[PDB]
Amino acid sequence: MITAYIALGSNLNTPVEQLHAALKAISQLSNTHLVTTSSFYKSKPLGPQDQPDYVNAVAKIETELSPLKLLDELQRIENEQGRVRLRRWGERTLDLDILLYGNEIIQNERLTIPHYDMHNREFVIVPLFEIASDLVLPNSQIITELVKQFADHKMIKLNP
Amino acid sequence: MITAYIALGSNLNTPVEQLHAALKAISQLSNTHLVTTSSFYKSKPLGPQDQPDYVNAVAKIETELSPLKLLDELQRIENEQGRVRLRRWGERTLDLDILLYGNEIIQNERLTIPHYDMHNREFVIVPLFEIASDLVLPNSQIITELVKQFADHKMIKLNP
Ligand SMILES: CC1(C)Nc2nc(N)[nH]c(=O)c2N=C1O
Ligand SMILES: CC1(C)Nc2nc(N)[nH]c(=O)c2N=C1O
Repeated sequence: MITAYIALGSNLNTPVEQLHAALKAISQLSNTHLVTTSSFYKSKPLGPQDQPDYVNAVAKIETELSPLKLLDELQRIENEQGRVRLRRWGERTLDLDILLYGNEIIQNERLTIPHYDMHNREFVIVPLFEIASDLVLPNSQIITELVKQFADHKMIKLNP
Repeated sequence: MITAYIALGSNLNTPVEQLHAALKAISQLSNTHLVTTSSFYKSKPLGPQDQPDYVNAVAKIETELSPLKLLDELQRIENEQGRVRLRRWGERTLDLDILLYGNEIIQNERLTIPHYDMHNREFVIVPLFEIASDLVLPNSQIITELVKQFADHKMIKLNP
């Protein structure tokens, strides 16, 4: 059984509701247990600025699903939740991304684990640090170092 | 002519020389003029940590080549300079990326301009800021703001 980290984001059609629905669906996956979820953070858009602010979170799961089966399931959840994206780098009702799959490094046709650009994203690293305070990444970097860059972030920690 | 910015990176086979050879090739392109280049910066790898530190720079050119014709020329330079890349996110002799092409937003199968993840890389924004401190990005963000996040960077600015 492996510990995986999933990043969630949305800025369209009631973002908080989209995240709650996605978390419920993830929690119901066969051979998967949702361990904990970070707080929801309202963040400034990365991309064109003429779009709504995003609501972001990171969920921790324990699963027996292989990397590609977990991907299939996350894509199924996005599809059944009616995922819509209005433009590249723009508005989307929901995005589910596998940040980490154990300590494995998977870089193939369908997967990029880890995806290092995501470690430069405040709305990914701050929530991850909240639920995995002493995490050491597959490339040997430590979460406490990575979060330094975002110490002065202006994200709003929502409730609920 | 259009003012374009090109990011340069290398961590193999004498990075400093790979960058000098690339800059020379760029300066020699038809309908193109190399205006200035930033200093070269030695930075920690973004990705696996078992690879050498990278040497990075950003160049400002004025060109009449279309976005795709510029891309073809940059890829031809990479090929003619024997570009080698071991694995995804790994070591490479040279990478030339079009960061900005005027104030245009080009998002197709071959181009991603701007590429917002690059705005999160200390090794692109610090040297970009060095040569264009008044830059206003296509999404209207101002470089003076984007660079604040990298104020405490540990990159080594090299001589000359
Ligand atoms: C377009 C892009 C990069 N911008 C984002 N911006 C923010 N703040 N949060 C996101 O989840 C997010 N996701 C995306 O997919
Ligand atoms: C693999 C990746 C993202 N890592 C890098 N890391 C650094 N520091 N500099 C780069 O130019 C660079 N280029 C790449 O292509």
